[PDB]
Amino acid sequence: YAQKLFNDLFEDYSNALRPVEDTDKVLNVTLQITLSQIKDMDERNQILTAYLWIRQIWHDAYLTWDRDQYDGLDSIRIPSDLVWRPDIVLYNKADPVNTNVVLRYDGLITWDAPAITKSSCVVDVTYFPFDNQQCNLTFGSWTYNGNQVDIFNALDSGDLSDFIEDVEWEVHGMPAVKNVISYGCCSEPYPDVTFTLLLKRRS
Amino acid sequence: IVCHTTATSPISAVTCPPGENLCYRKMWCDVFCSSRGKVVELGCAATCPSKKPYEEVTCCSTDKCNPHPKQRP
Ligand SMILES: *[C@@H]1O[C@H](CO)[C@@H](O)[C@H](O)[C@H]1NC(C)=O
Ligand SMILES: *[C@@H]1O[C@H](CO)[C@@H](O)[C@H](O)[C@H]1NC(C)=O
Repeated sequence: YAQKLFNDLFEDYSNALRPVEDTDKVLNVTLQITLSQIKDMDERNQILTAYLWIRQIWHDAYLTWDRDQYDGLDSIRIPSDLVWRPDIVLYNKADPVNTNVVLRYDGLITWDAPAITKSSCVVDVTYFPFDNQQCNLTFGSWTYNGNQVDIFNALDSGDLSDFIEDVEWEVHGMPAVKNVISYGCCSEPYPDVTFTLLLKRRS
Repeated sequence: IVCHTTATSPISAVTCPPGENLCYRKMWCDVFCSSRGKVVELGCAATCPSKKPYEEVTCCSTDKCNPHPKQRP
């Protein structure tokens, strides 16, 4: 069974050090959100509350096994707190429920996970329709520069597809943009993607 | 003029546009400030940007002259 694959990959590994062969090469990560719902467009504090799923994909050079000789098992699901994760958080926050990861034979990891976010929104209205509201969602790592971890969007839109058409608020766009943030503390820039949500409403 | 611009990853040197003769430095605050000090925007400008209530803004007219707190000019 796969428990002798899981025998494990985990005596010579614990989530602390980045699973690259040696330190000063880079571990990239693919990131995309799947917007599910606008829980509340708090107009009068300009806070957007939203339910989301967060896709993060990356390679762990230490969690590889040859499949043929483990009775050909392609991949296992395992605890996120048990594998190295890019501690990728919400930069844009204003004010979340643990799951598991699909690790592949080639050391590829796929973590979807759900989120609630209170993020700030801004109005400046024309680009009419009557009322557009811009709500940016900026994600980036909590502990790692682009020289330890670079982070890419899966595509230059935030996935609506399984978006769930709210009755007063209308997603017109959700483009993504990739920036670096400098930060006077030090030490290389901090990569960050920004899903930018633009809504209006029927009257 | 040749200024450092932070639009670039990694940080590096650019020759500013025509008419934008000054190099500048902008620093406001995230609230990552405590954790990773101060956010820095380096670039070019035609006139030194007047700006904000809370800054560590700096102009210069020399080549070289707006480096991040990285090292020295
Ligand atoms: C990081 O991503 C780039 C493409 O975006 C890729 O060419 C590079 O090889 C990746 N890093 C490493 C260490 O392979
Ligand atoms: C949202 O992000 C985009 C790029 O990340 C930027 O053009 C825009 O100014 C941002 N909006 C706000 C309100 O910060």
